[PDB]
Amino acid sequence: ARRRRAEVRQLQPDLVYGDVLVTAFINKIMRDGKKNLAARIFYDACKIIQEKTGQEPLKVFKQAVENVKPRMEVRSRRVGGANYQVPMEVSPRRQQSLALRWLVQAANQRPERRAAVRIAHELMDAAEGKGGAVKKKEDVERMAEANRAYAHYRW
Amino acid sequence: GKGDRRTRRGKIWRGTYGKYRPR
Amino acid sequence: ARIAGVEIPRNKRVDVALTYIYGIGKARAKEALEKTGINPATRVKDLTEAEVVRLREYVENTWKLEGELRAEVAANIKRLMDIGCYRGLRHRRGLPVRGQRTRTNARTRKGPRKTVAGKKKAP
RNA sequence: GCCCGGAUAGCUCAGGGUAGAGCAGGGGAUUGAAAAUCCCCGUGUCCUUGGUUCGAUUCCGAGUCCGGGCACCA
RNA sequence: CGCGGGGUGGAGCAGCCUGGUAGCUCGUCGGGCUCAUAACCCGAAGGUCGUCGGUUCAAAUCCGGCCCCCGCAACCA
RNA sequence: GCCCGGAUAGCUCAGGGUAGAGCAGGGGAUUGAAAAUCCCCGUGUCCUUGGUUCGAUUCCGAGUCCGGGCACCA
RNA sequence: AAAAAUGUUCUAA
RNA sequence: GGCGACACACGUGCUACAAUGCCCACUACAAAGCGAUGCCACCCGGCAACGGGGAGCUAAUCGCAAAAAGGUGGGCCCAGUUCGGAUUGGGGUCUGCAACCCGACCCCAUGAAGCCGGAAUCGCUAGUAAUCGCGGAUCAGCCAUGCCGCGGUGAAUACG
Ligand SMILES: [K+]
Ligand SMILES: [Mg+2]
Ligand SMILES: [Mg+2]
Ligand SMILES: [Mg+2]
Ligand SMILES: [Mg+2]
Ligand SMILES: [Mg+2]
Ligand SMILES: [Mg+2]
Ligand SMILES: [Mg+2]
Ligand SMILES: [Mg+2]
Ligand SMILES: [Mg+2]
Ligand SMILES: [Mg+2]
Ligand SMILES: [Mg+2]
Ligand SMILES: [Mg+2]
Ligand SMILES: [Mg+2]
Ligand SMILES: [Mg+2]
Ligand SMILES: [Mg+2]
Ligand SMILES: [Mg+2]
Ligand SMILES: [Mg+2]
Ligand SMILES: [Mg+2]
Ligand SMILES: [Mg+2]
Ligand SMILES: [Mg+2]
Ligand SMILES: [Mg+2]
Ligand SMILES: [Mg+2]
Ligand SMILES: [Mg+2]
Ligand SMILES: [Mg+2]
Ligand SMILES: [Mg+2]
Ligand SMILES: [Mg+2]
Ligand SMILES: [Mg+2]
Ligand SMILES: [Mg+2]
Ligand SMILES: [Mg+2]
Ligand SMILES: [Mg+2]
Ligand SMILES: [Mg+2]
Ligand SMILES: [Mg+2]
Ligand SMILES: [Mg+2]
Ligand SMILES: [Mg+2]
Ligand SMILES: [Mg+2]
Ligand SMILES: [Mg+2]
Ligand SMILES: [Mg+2]
Ligand SMILES: [Mg+2]
Ligand SMILES: [Mg+2]
Ligand SMILES: [Mg+2]
Repeated sequence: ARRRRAEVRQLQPDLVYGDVLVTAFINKIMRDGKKNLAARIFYDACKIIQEKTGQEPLKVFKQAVENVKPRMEVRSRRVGGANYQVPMEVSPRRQQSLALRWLVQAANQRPERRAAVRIAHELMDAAEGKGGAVKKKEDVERMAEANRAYAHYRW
Repeated sequence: GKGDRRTRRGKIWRGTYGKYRPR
Repeated sequence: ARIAGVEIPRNKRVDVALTYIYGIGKARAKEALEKTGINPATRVKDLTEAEVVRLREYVENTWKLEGELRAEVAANIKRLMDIGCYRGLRHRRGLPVRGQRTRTNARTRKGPRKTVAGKKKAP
């Protein structure tokens, strides 16, 4: 935005866990406005996660989210007229967004037929340091460690 | 799909009725 | 090679398998089964040899199928081409037959595009 | 004929306890792009056979092929 | 009928040596960017290899005749 | 004199079933009108004559008019 | 502290 | 008769390439509009389009009307398929003096391309985008997937 910052739409905590981080993740599964379907998927995957390795789902979800937040990423610059890959630290809001986005994106990569299973399994791998969204987060952090020479082109 | 007239979904699309969408 | 001359694929339900016969859509698959007392859900793999011939006999005798249907379809196109009616000229030159415009698409009937050069501008 | 060597991923080249690195190629990040750049990824009987050793790229033999060099030519 | 070299997409050049595989740059055509053009970017098409004849399972490639086109030579007086 | 090579529309030139083009000019589209661009049009007994052929502007021969060159001698 | 050329004739209402 | 042509080229859209999907059955919740050779309840014939009967309403009363996605139950199991619905054969329906060129719909059969799209490129900052359906004007009918409206479900993101 040009004139003022953008203010963050505070979401409504979900009804099963009362958690805001959960609804943002539900909103990322949602397509074409079908929220109820997109809620069953996260919840069907949730019950799965209490079966496959009996653990409280809320903890397995946040452990995947916490292990997908990238602390750094490259951005573009301009100085002189040359555009490099400038490393810059990630704001907490954007870390959250990239995680949930990459989680679903990583989830829908998998070769499983039913949705909630793909959701359950990526959350399972990511909360243990494996899977699609974790390859991506590390990949992003590794590219930024590479271009630390251009860290002085930070703003 | 909506283009498949021989379905209860395609008949809704053309707004018509038939064996594949009766009333 | 079971019914008619096509092997309808096993592992599928019998109603969908029969559709793999030229001349039988889903609705005709619904008939033959019901008119012969074979559960439309039965997998082809799991039909009696008594049920094979009972399904086969009706199917092959009620309506004309595979080759004959193609020969009678071919005979009617051929007939329209022979008399020279407007539909007959369409099937000849290979253009659509049912009122569709040809300035743009008609690609299913015309085939891949044959790009030509166009008229030019002035510099 | 003799001495000296090599063969190792597609090209190049490094190497008794690993099978390596660069460039070519794959997408991805980048710009307006050509790139440079950044990233990850693959590509081997290490020429063949015996033998050594607990093991084999190595060490040995032996042949295959291609490198160098030497001498010769009735 | 002195001796050489050459003829292959539209232009200019590989491929011939060693028979089986037609290739490179530009050009040409369709799209894109631009207000528009050029440049640039993404696609595509076009050559039965001068010709006749021979060898061969198979000839642009090998052999013989003809056509065409450049180059050299023509000394002793 | 003696070979080779050019004669096709008003111009200049391509090229076995009387034939192209560009140009010149006219008309149309385009334009505010033009230029350019696109379209259409008229355009030739294809230099005479003989032969081959069902058929010749194409393949052969000659006649015409032009063009590229060969010639003391020591 | 700058990648990147060009815009037919007459007319400017 | 042509405006509907068709070696081609571009724009705007519809439908999709599937499993967050498709299919059948059951079952919920809209809004704004229209309606007297008009809208048509319900009834029988018909697989159906429709046809014949036939009430109500000059319409907050009667009708278009079922809203759809959704919720439930069940079927498909990764296939060019129970994805997709082009193309074509045959058989009908209806409006109309008349459907050859050139109508819309229905039913049997046929079941193409398409496995998410090169260079390039568009919209949207919130009840917005996306997706779901509904109505009206024109109108005999209709090539409406267009337009003008209507609500249903309902995000992501803005450091700068
Ligand atoms: K002399
Ligand atoms: Mg279907
Ligand atoms: Mg069939
Ligand atoms: Mg038409
Ligand atoms: Mg040539
Ligand atoms: Mg050439
Ligand atoms: Mg050579
Ligand atoms: Mg060769
Ligand atoms: Mg080539
Ligand atoms: Mg072009
Ligand atoms: Mg302007
Ligand atoms: Mg241009
Ligand atoms: Mg090519
Ligand atoms: Mg020759
Ligand atoms: Mg050859
Ligand atoms: Mg001398
Ligand atoms: Mg004389
Ligand atoms: Mg002349
Ligand atoms: Mg004029
Ligand atoms: Mg003559
Ligand atoms: Mg004379
Ligand atoms: Mg004279
Ligand atoms: Mg004279
Ligand atoms: Mg200039
Ligand atoms: Mg003037
Ligand atoms: Mg196109
Ligand atoms: Mg449309
Ligand atoms: Mg389009
Ligand atoms: Mg209605
Ligand atoms: Mg198919
Ligand atoms: Mg295919
Ligand atoms: Mg199908
Ligand atoms: Mg028909
Ligand atoms: Mg009609
Ligand atoms: Mg698939
Ligand atoms: Mg896309
Ligand atoms: Mg705004
Ligand atoms: Mg949809
Ligand atoms: Mg109407
Ligand atoms: Mg139509
Ligand atoms: Mg509508």
